[PDB]
Amino acid sequence: MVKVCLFVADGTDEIEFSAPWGIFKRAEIPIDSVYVGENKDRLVKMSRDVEMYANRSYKEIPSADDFAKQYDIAIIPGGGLGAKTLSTTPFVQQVVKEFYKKPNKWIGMICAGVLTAKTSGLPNKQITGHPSVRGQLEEGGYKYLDQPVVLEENLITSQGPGTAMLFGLKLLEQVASKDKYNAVYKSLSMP
Amino acid sequence: MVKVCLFVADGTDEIEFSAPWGIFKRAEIPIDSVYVGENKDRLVKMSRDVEMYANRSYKEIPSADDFAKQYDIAIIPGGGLGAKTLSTTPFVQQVVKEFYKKPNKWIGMICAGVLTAKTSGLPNKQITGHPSVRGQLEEGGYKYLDQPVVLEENLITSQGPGTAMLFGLKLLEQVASKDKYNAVYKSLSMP
Repeated sequence: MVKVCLFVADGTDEIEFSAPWGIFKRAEIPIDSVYVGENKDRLVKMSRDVEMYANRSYKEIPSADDFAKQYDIAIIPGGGLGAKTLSTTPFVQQVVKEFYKKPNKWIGMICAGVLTAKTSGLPNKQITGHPSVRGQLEEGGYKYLDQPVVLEENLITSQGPGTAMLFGLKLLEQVASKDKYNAVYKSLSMP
Repeated sequence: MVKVCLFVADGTDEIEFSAPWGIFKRAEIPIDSVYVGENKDRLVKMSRDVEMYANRSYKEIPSADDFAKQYDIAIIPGGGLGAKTLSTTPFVQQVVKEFYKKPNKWIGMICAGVLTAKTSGLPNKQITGHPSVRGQLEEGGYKYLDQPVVLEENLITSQGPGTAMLFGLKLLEQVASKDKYNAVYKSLSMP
């Protein structure tokens, strides 16, 4: 059974957090929110001011190697300020570098969260992200695709709050059986 | 200054709460989360286990007339348990009945939250909701439309987590200038 880590920081976007969270919960696949921040109660101020608790602090996990024995999917959501913090945290970079190209691991990044590919020195060729980070990614030698969701190797990237459902679904698609994926998909009333 | 109330209860769906929340926040339109439930600290256990503080408890608002003095838009999200609670709370029904067909008031319901139209006795002819409540809506006499969003008078109804962004947008469209609406829309990277 696959387990998912949804990273979260102060300033993480509520929509981009909620889509993969709700999708993996519907799929009955374990998922933990893992806070990168200093609040000792794991209380998070989200990008648009929702105050919510995370399940864990990243300080509970000693290394990317230990992280990899705990989780199979690592998700880095966006929101301007949350993405800045996540993309500049050495631990998150180490996890991303460790997971990349592993046959039993997957990475998701959405909106400004995709800056983590660049900061982690990932060598994928093609990518998407929020149009506001397009310049930054093309400087990193990435070919930017203007579409909701991109997959290269085991890195799923996505554009923004409007694509967070498609992003969560693409991650689920990698680990769910056909019947589980189809059932979850059908339950969402996708447009 | 348009002022939005996003109702929330234990068991409210994370995705359907976060979409209108983030959209109105982007539009710089004031929005409060207003909790209906037993928790005296406004700590809400959401449908898929997120624990989040609401801004207010509905108990702070002495009547539906007083609510109408404070808010112009009332939003009722889904999730099975959350919608059961909200749809069966007379305060919520009273707000919905008061707002219906009133100039410059708006009501939004999504997924199982649409049961509030039936419990409030709203005389709109057409409606949508989650396929899971399709029969029950039909039983109250509504004509069900299989499309993401239905607008009738000043009632916006919508289907499910997959349509929560289209739902939040349709609400925003009624109250924002075309210029503001287009800017918010553009920022979301809608597919």
